[PDB]
Amino acid sequence: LSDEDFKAVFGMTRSAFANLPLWKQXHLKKEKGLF
Amino acid sequence: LSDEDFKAVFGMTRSAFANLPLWKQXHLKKEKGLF
Amino acid sequence: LSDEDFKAVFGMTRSAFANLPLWKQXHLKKEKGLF
Amino acid sequence: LSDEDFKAVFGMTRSAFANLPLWKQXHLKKEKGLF
Repeated sequence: LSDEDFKAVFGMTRSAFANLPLWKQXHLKKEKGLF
Repeated sequence: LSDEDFKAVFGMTRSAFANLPLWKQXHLKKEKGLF
Repeated sequence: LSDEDFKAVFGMTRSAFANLPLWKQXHLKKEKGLF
Repeated sequence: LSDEDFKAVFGMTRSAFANLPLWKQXHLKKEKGLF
């Protein structure tokens, strides 16, 4: 994803996302239809 | 937890829980604050 | 349900709902026909 | 890691992990700081 699209999809910075638990980073990608 | 307490806490049998993705079985355990 | 529609149906966010005891989260879903 | 801790963290069983290439099993450990 572009920076703009990552923001649009997840609503947080890449750094914040990378700090979430691994289960949640699973959940969010599934919730947003990315894999 | 005993099987009966597991049902009371998670709202499903262990066999059903086992058929959830491992990231979801992460989510639910964390939502209940348990193991 | 979307977070938007969840709040419209249950009168609270998923975060708040997740804090209710399971028997009550039973009650509410059964009362709305969404079990 | 115990098998239980492994599958909770990696989101897959040790058996599932073993299916992946050796360089990928490198990536998946190092991504979590677990090598």
